[PDB]
Amino acid sequence: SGFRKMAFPSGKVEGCMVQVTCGTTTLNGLWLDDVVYCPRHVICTSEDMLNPNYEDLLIRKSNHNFLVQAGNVQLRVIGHSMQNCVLKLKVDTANPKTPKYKFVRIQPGQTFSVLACYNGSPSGVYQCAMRPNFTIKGSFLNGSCGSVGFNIDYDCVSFCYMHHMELPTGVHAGTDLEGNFYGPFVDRQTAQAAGTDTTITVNVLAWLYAAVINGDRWFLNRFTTTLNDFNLVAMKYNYEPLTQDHVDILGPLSAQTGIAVLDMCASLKELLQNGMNGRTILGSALLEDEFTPFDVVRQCSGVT
Amino acid sequence: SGFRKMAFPSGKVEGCMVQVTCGTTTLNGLWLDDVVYCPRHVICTSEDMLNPNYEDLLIRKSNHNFLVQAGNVQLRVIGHSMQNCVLKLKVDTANPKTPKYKFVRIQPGQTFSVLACYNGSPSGVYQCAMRPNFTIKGSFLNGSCGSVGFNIDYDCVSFCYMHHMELPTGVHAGTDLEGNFYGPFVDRQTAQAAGTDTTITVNVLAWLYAAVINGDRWFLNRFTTTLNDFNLVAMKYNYEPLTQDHVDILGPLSAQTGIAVLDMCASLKELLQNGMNGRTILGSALLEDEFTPFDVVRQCSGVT
Ligand SMILES: *CC(=O)N1CCC[C@@H](c2nc3ccccc3s2)C1
Ligand SMILES: *CC(=O)N1CCC[C@@H](c2nc3ccccc3s2)C1
Repeated sequence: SGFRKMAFPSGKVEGCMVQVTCGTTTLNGLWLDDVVYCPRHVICTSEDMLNPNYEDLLIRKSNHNFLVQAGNVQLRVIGHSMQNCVLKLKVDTANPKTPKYKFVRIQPGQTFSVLACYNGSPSGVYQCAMRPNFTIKGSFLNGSCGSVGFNIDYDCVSFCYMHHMELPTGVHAGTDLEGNFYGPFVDRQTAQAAGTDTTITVNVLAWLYAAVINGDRWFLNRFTTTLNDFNLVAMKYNYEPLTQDHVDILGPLSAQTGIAVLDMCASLKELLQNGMNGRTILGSALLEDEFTPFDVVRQCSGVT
Repeated sequence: SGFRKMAFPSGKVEGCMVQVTCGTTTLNGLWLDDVVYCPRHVICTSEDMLNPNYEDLLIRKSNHNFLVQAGNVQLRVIGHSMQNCVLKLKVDTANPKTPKYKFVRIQPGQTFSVLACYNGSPSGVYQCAMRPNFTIKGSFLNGSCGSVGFNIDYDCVSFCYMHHMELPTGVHAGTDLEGNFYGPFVDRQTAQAAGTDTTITVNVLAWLYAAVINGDRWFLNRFTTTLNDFNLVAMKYNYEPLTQDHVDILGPLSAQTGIAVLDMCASLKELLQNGMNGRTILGSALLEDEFTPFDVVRQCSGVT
């Protein structure tokens, strides 16, 4: 029993984190096989942080201008390229701790763990979601760039995120590991406004199921609703629309708890319409939207 | 910017987790040097889970009755003893991944990371506090026993907790790594009621400082108070008393933010007396008490 905001063990990703220095700029890299992935803004000289032309900036850089340090040993860079907003540094040594890995672009609502790093040294691990406005509400100081988000499937690390940006509102923008930004964000020191941070309705429902499963049931009402009706209420409260895909994905939680998805929808509707009245659900005064259905099943079944 | 409930990287503790089987009972062990630490209730045969005499139960056990599996290789047990509520199994092989480690008994209010494990395989990592009633609000299924709580100081793992018990109210009781339970709990299937789960006042204050530091300032009031006055209010709201030690420990946060500790006390008092009025602080509708002052400084300074 008990439900916790839980990250994947970080061990496999700790073994991949290196320091990358270009001139006086230092941030974190990801060493997989003989390639080190890092944000290309490592090449920005504390001056061109406004309107960089990365192609032109890069012409001035050589293999030997990129300093890669894994523990307290330097890696030899034998090649470098730009793919979108990342640099791939070819090193002469394969990372001996390279786990089974993929690179995957996640959708909004998807949760992942972040290993926050400084000078290639990991400092902490937290659980995140990709927000519907393609930001993440991270924790990231200066030098945290190149820190990565990931999911683990048994022994395979799916890398979904690399850290690049803090928006002036203190939320976070980053790329997949092909260096394509999630959302409309650019690696440029420019007014960039995030859109509406809507609540991930499907994740709230999974977490309401997680609560029932752990004994917190006070919010279970006598009512049901329809997808159309529920969705009028969602719209009003800045909740993402519920699709038949969301209902299908919740099936197993529905099954295990014997609460129809649409019944749980009607419970959510009342909690939105009436608030918590000073009560809590799994020790929270608001509705948590950063556990997926897949996350709840994992933590309510002890998957490793 | 951004403040997150952050665990230590789990890598160093992942490398210590093994499976321990006695008869048909399996749970997790901690392999440091040539010793495997596990909860002694590994010896309870799905029947004596009510009134075990561990000394007598243990007479019937031999070195070869304890099956220790590290990855998919078995360790040879060359000795076994009981220290309080843990077993120490001497194996013939030193753990090659044994980090620098201590064993430390923490005080209530102290935070630590838990690597939740099943059959010696780690499934997730979360941040905890030792509650003033000496419980922890964990997430733990069957087979999670022997999962450990820890702090990391640079490269030294201070192990503070080993998991043993779920109380009938779904909170968690465990031992330090000398096998002494935190609080009055016993490794026995018996009515055990936890006491009053009070709020860790010092941790709430640190987290209010963390908020100021991250831009959430709406709750900063025009008032101050005294330790005595504030403590009348704390008492009424089931908050732990604030000592001069707590004030001293908050000094540096006070310094960095230029908000006197007692001024922040008066802000807390108003939030207790008036509630949140539907607002949030660092994306929370209640007052978080599971970040220590030491935790805030770490995450608001990028320590690795
Ligand atoms: C996020 C981090 O740790 N960084 C440290 C190295 C330089 C820094 C940059 N931020 C920007 C923003 C816009 C353009 C260029 C750069 S470099 C990233
Ligand atoms: C917590 C866990 O994973 N366990 C699995 C192995 C046996 C189980 C026990 N619980 C109790 C409680 C009271 C007395 C004896 C035992 S064995 C622990």
